[PDB]
Amino acid sequence: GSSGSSGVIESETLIEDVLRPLEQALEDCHGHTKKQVCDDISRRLALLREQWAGGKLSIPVKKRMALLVQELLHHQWDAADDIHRSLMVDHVTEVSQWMVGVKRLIAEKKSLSGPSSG
Repeated sequence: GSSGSSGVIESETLIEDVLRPLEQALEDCHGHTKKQVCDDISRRLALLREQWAGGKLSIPVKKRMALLVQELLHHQWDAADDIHRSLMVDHVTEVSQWMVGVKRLIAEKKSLSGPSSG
């Protein structure tokens, strides 16, 4: 068998910690990607933050995000999508309403690096 059974209820990660990067990317795109495409993403960000700060996001929905972020930082886009996928599995709706934006960001940020498309 396996029987997962895992829980964690502690203070960790910060909105400005998951946004710092997510935001650092935008600016990058802002000066690369179309103003429309970038505008779209940004718009999504505003939500992410709102939903994040607001508290509409789950604790395990943040700890998971940071992951994708941490990766995007190391350029581990492959990972970003990975974690992003895991989130799209359960917390698909949660991430939704903005996720779409990130989904794009990743690709974008990735492209910037050099390679594009998985």
